[PDB]
Amino acid sequence: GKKVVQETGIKVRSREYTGFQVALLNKDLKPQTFRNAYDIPRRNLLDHLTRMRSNLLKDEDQVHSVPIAQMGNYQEYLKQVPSPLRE
Amino acid sequence: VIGIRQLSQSLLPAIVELAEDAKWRVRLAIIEYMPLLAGQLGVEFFDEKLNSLCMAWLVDHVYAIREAATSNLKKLVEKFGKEWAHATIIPKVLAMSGDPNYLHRMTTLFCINVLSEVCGQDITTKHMLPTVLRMAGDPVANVRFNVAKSLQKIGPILDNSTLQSEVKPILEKLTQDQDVDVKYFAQEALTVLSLA
Amino acid sequence: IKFLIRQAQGLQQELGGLHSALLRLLATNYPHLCIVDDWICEEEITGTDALLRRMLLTNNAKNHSPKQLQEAFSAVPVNNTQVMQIIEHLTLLSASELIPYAEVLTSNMSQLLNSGVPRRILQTVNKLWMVLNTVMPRRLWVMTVNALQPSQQKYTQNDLMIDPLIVLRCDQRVHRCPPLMDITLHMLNGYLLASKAYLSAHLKETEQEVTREELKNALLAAQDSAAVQILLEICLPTEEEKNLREVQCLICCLLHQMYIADPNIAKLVHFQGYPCELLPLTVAGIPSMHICLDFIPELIAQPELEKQIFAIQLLSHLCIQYALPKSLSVARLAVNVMGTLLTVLTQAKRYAFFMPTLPSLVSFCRAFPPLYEDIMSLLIQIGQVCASDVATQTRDIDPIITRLQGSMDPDVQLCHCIERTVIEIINMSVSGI
Amino acid sequence: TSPSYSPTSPSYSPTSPSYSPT
Amino acid sequence: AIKAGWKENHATFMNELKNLQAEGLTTLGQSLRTAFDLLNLNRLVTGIDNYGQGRNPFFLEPAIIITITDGSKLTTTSGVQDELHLPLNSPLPGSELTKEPFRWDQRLFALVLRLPGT
Amino acid sequence: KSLQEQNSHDAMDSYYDYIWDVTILEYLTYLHHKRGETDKRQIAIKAIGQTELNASNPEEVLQLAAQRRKKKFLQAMAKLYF
Amino acid sequence: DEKVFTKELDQWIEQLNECKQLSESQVKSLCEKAKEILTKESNVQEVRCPVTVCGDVHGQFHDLMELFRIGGKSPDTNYLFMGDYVDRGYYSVETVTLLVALKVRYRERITILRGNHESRQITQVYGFYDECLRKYGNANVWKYFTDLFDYLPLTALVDGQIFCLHGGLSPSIDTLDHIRALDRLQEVPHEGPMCDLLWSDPDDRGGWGISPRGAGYTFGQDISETFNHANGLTLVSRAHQLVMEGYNWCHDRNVVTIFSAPNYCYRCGNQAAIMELDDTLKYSFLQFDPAPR
Amino acid sequence: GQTNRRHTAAVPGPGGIWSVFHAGVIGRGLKPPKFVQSRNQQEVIYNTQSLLSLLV
Ligand SMILES: [Mn+2]
Ligand SMILES: [Mn+2]
Repeated sequence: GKKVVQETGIKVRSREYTGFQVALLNKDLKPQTFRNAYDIPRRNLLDHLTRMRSNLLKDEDQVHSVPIAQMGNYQEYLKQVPSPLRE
Repeated sequence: VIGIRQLSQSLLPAIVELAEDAKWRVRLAIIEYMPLLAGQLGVEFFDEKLNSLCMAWLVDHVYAIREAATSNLKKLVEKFGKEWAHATIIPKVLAMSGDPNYLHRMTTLFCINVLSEVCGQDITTKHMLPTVLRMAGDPVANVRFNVAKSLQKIGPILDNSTLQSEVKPILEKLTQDQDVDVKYFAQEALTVLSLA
Repeated sequence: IKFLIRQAQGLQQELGGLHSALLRLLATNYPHLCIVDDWICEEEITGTDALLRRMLLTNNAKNHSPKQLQEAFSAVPVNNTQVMQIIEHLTLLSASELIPYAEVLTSNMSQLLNSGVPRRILQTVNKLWMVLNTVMPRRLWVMTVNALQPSQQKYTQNDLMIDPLIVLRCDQRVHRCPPLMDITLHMLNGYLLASKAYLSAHLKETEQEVTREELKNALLAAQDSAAVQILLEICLPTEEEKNLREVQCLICCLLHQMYIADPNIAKLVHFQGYPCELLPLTVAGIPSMHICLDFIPELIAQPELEKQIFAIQLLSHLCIQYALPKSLSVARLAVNVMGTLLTVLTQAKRYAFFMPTLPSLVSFCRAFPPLYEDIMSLLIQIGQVCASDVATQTRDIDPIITRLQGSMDPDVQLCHCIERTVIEIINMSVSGI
Repeated sequence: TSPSYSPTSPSYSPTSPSYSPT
Repeated sequence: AIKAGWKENHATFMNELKNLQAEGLTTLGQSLRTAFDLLNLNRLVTGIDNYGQGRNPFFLEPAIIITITDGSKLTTTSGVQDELHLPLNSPLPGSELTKEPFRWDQRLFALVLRLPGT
Repeated sequence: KSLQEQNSHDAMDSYYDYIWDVTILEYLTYLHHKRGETDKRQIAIKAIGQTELNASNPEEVLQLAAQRRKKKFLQAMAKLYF
Repeated sequence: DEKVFTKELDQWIEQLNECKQLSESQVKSLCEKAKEILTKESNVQEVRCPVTVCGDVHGQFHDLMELFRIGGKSPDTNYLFMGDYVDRGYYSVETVTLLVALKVRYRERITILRGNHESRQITQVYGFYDECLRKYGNANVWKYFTDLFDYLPLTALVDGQIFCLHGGLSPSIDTLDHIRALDRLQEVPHEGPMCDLLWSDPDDRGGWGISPRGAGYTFGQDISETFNHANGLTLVSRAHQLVMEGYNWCHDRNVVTIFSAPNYCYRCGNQAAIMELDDTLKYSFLQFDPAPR
Repeated sequence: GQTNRRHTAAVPGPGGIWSVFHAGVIGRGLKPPKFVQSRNQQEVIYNTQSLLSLLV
């Protein structure tokens, strides 16, 4: 029951000393643009600036996008929702 | 049952928060009832805070809001005088015709279609017309024919001189373009106004 | 508040602890008034030049009035010498008597930007604006912003403290008139701090938990970074050019002050990276940029090929400007990483990662003769790996026969780039003494 | 190190600071 | 090498079965050795294996192992192997009690895919 | 033993088209995935996935495909030298 | 001729806006005209932005009227409804009549895709046939609308970036040229590239897999990524799986599942979403919950 | 044949004390070129004739 995760490629070359490793992208990033600043690449900087300012002067992620089959769990949504309507 | 002022004052604290909330049905309900508050509370207080709410509503995501807000703005201009609108509302609504989005440029056209009814003729000719006419060349087909739709409604309010001088070239130009639908609206408006 | 605190600073003997308490409250709640560049200009000199000049030149200055200046100023283009004469006598006045003229100058700063006015008018207006800044900054900043909006809302103080980038939404003609760019940067530097204070107070007010605090911190970091980014965008030349040297110098000073004020801004602006046409400017303009050699090693580790390409390019100019053992210990790592990415990169990205970074290697060679054989080994290796890849698919130029010596294919472009770099490194070594 | 003291200068004798993945 | 155990449920088994990716090597011998090691571990843990006391027909642990493969040449980081050499080193204690890794109850069936491209 | 080392000088990626044996490509995919090089792991996966070769064809097509790839490789190889 | 017919169509539009279905002869004349107006569009009927993409409808007329209230009236805001607008609804006939009427009135202010549910077999056993027989008595209108359902396009392309199709990708299909070469004048076969396009869906699996629906397949993250690379597409939009937020991203911002039929079957209670792309391809999102009845 | 300067020069949903309208962009947006090859039909025949003669 333990998953195996690929590691960051460590490439010390004999042509900051002897222990360096260029990072390898990990799919499970899920960057928190709101909680941290070094995300928000340069292009969308203005958008995320305005959006964070609004969100504050008025949560961590603007898009939820649950990939689970939970999108089709109308049953669980109903159990969450109260409905005492009975004839 | 309860005079305007009593309940208006009672609800004034919560109007602004209620003026923007999740559901849009309640926003529509408010925007429908605001002009009574405007009349009750006079020009000064409305310009102090309510004007901002009306202007914010003029660009709401939903379309029912936009339309209802423009209709309500129709009431406000006649309640508070033509000069008041020419002073406060016109410079902003008319300025709203330049953003990259086309939705707001459609909102401006609806607002012009509505206000030109109440705002007399000289003000419409020297403020509204020039912009509407200059918008005829917009690359967006939607606005391109909805401009003809607006001209159809606004034509009766001009004087024959202004129409035959400037409107006719724009309308005949619209017929020249390639989009069948805008061409049909151009022909329809041309025949309705009997300019040719 | 500013006027009173200056008066209290002047008179310290009497007011026992009031001066200390007031200054604490100012510096803690109103940081957009404790900007050293503002208070330093107050001390002027002890040269008494201003005093002696004023005592003998004010006399009866034919009773100049705000309306008189306004009259002349409404037709300044028709008559500029009148305006020159009026403001020349304005400069002598004390910091108080100038307040009545705040509206006249600030309100009508638009047409100053019009071409033709000798820059003496602008310099004198800048000096007057600084004098007024030393007295009443709060009102003055709002007046100036709403006067320099492009040709029109009336921004408020509370509005600007929310989104200070509103300062930069000004007439594009501002970005090419040195004296007014100075004032715009002053406002920007003030209002960024003001925004920090405003958010800090607002969160405490609305608390009626940490998530909010680090949201505030993230917002402020991004806000400072964006301000720096638009400033660099200003330094970039516009296509029309293809004055700017003075504008870039003023922006360089401002950026230097921000960088000294906080390092994290240095670490964030760079991890975002900025148009690399600017490196030759900033590397020299901002003397406090040597710090980058600290975290470039961290930067290169980032997966994004864009970030790595930027890192190597930056390191190129840093090595030229500074030649230190740390700089070389990082330049070696740069070449090792390039060798590694050579092995680990498909061709479609090999082109996109090697074409805009190879001209960086001549800079390394210029800086460090010791780090030379590795450079040449990597260059020949990449050259012949690209050459081998060339034959795999038919080409129309077939650069192989060029051995005895437009929009082409990527690999041909890459080979031509390597040839140019080798020519360039040979030239730099021949003429490098 | 010493952002304002300059690397070549006489020496005086006597909350997320990194990328989220990194 | 293992994805779903006995205590695991059908939901987890489905998840792991579906979410698989193909990036390993055809180490059929090692994989079979691991599977049989798990099975024999379970069978000695149960203790129904009456060594030195005959073989009990009633004591049964019927298991069927379906392996799926293409039948390609066996691959190993050392190189290609033309014969199925099941490793003889058994870190699992008690293997010596039985000559073969498997027992009489367990049956193995192999599916070999041979679908033509066209 | 040759693919193992990291000192390649022969445009290691572009040549995956010519290789036409499934087993060596399986080795390549394993090596790339282990060393963490996805941009080439995907190329290897695509090369394997190509329908031309499947190790189960009636071999009439397999021999022709191997011959064609040999021709292409030797032609490029001859172009490279001299 | 054309002018008088246009005014006549206007009366049908306003009447349908009042939930009043047209006469059988009017339906016949509408279907006949629609054949000639849909024959001229290839499989990938390209549509220029701006646009307002709308997900599954399943013929819920009150919901569609609220959707018009939200997005805007059809002549103003261009729309790209995606299929499944004929079934599991008590006003399916009215909904489909309104959609086809809008399409015929305006050739390019709207465009309707073909969902899995618009075929001869499915409608017979999922209500629409029963609804038509109950309302119009006979099945003449049914054999008109089922005939029309074949002439619909299969996929839409927005400014060469967005790819809108009801179901999803398919192992047989690989490129837009294949879609263009597919022939649509055929009731959806039970197995084939056309079949799967209307029954595909996303999943967190990878590779492929038989769909539990019994038709089509289920694609994985890598499949969508590879297909997008193959053809320069940057985002695929489908609407076949019911959702809650109304719009959900999957495959790391590669496929958007849209659903614009709130409170599915009157009991799910799910919200509904609508996507809209401005002229500069600046996507947004709106959400809603069915209007009071 | 076959930036931030401008972005902030107009921004903020025209409200300023409120968020921005859209929730993002799907990519670069508006693939610009849409460019056609119409260099010249003529004399391409003659170039083809030259190549064909060489082949013959
Ligand atoms: Mn459906
Ligand atoms: Mn469907």
